[PDB]
Amino acid sequence: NLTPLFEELLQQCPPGGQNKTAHMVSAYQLAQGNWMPTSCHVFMGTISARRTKTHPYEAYVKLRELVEEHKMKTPGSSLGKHNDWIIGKIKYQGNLRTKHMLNPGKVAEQLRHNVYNKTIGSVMTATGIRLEKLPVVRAQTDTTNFHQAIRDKIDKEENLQTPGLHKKLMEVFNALKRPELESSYDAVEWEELERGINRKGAAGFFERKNIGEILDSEKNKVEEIIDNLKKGRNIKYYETAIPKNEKRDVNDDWTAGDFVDEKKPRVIQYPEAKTRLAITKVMYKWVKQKPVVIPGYEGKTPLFQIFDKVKKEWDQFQNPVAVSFDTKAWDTQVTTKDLELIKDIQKYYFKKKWHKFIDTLTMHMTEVPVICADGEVYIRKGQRGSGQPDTSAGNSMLNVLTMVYAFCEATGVPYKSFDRVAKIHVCGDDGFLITERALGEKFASKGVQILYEAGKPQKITEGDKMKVAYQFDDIEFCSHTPIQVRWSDNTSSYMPGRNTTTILAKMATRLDTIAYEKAVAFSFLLMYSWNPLIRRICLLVLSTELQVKPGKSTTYYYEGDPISAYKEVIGHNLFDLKRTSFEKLAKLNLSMSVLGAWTRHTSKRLLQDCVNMGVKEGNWLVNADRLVSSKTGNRYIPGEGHTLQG
Repeated sequence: NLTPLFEELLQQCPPGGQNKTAHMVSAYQLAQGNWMPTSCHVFMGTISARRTKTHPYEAYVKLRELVEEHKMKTPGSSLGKHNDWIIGKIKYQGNLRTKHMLNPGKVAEQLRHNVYNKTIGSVMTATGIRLEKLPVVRAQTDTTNFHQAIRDKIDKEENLQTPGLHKKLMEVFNALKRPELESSYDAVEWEELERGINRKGAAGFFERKNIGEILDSEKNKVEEIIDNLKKGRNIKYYETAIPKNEKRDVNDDWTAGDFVDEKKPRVIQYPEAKTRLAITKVMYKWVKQKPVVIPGYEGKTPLFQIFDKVKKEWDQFQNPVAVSFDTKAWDTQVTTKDLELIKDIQKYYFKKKWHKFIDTLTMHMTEVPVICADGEVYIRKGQRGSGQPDTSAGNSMLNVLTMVYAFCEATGVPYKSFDRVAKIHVCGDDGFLITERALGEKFASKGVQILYEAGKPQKITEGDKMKVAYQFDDIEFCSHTPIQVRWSDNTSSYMPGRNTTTILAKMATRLDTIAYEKAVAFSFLLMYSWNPLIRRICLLVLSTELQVKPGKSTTYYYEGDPISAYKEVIGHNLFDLKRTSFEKLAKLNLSMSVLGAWTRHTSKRLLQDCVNMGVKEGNWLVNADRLVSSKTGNRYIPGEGHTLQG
């Protein structure tokens, strides 16, 4: 009966190793009684117990007392010599009130709003969409809640992990390495680096120049950093902490969608622009995954392609299920040992001449001086800073290894046989695996405890089970879920679905012109053309002032005709989309009704606005909508057009 109470307590036990010298009993065996726990060090959900005529609740109280004794003993740490320089910049005593990491004081101070996209937002208002009923997106936070987020999320000790965990994770890696690439990676030239780089990439706290200014004028400074690291010499490594959606919350690289910003931690932590340049120039091939050596890495997969790709795997199983990865605050769960495992993997692929570079950078990353925007300093123990160049590749590989390990240990499948029974997909900490139902359910019921012991605790859920999808379109990935559409050529495919309320909110607002808005409308049309409401808002916006070209600040833009650009990447004309999955559409429209963001008139008013425009003489983008054209009697004839990134 008390099995759920024990299962909960086992998730508070310190991870331990296998104990052959004693009896290792589970939460079920404990709940049976006649089992006296001798220590709280948990291994695969089991602890050492003595056989001694014990009542179940007695065993529970002994285990709990053991956990509290252990917790009431697990200490301040010496600062590394290579971090001493930051103490020299301290001017005032600190007020972060951190409990588990040093707050040595505050350095001297150094020298964004959510506004409507007026055209997009007024098209919505014109149809009776109630903007003020849409959820809040891109919220900022004040200094007081920012420091609280630091105390809540970052101010912690490193996770304890199963003794010998990283040896096993390296064994998993050896089952998926690419030996033809061993010791082959070298730095890239400035020209290749500058091709894929956001020149607006943010300056660190002590920095004035952004990525582009440094590239134009201080390459020697970057090269000095590279040289120091290459020879194993310390650099003045630090990260700057800002609240999400602050002005310096800028992505160095192109992103596949706004989901990347949305999954960011509340606390953005990033190295200096000069230092990100130094890291990226040398480690380019790893941090950019050129080539892709992380199995299932979808970081480069456009969101309008991902679910068609995944459905082909799904169709190959007899009774497939998908098990979601749902780690709590992943970046705060990355340990020093985790980082050293990734370093060893990077040294596998890089030429030996960069091994000291990788050693020294990783050392700097194990104990990081972080300077808040307001000047407060904390010394972070391990973890991931979300603005590190290695965030996507390092987290993705760490996630793949940890999940393969956890799946194999839950199911009995050997590491080298994972690829025979399951397919994995990751984007940083986000992801899932597809496997046959029996294995998936085994993994979902045992994985919670195993993943906790591996230092990647899962979000707390019902009966401590990982989320299982029993039908393809219940998969969740990159904040989206598959939705099927029917094309006029008697085929079906999948698009990235998401709640209509959320899509509207993201489309309607930005953080601090029509050229930008038209790029947004095109970007959203590539993703959400399955959604008749989004589709028609997009077509109206794209109908605005045909003479102004789309801006290039967002995920995608079009050269020439946006309707032809759509066809180029989607594979059909917009006009050939004849049906969207009825059941899934209703699911993703529910919150429009719950929140009152629309009324019984909204869809017809938007249709009628499109028809009014499309019946008029001329070549109107709105007639690319199959139903609109059916009511207007006119079609859109596309010119030439191409989809571009950036």
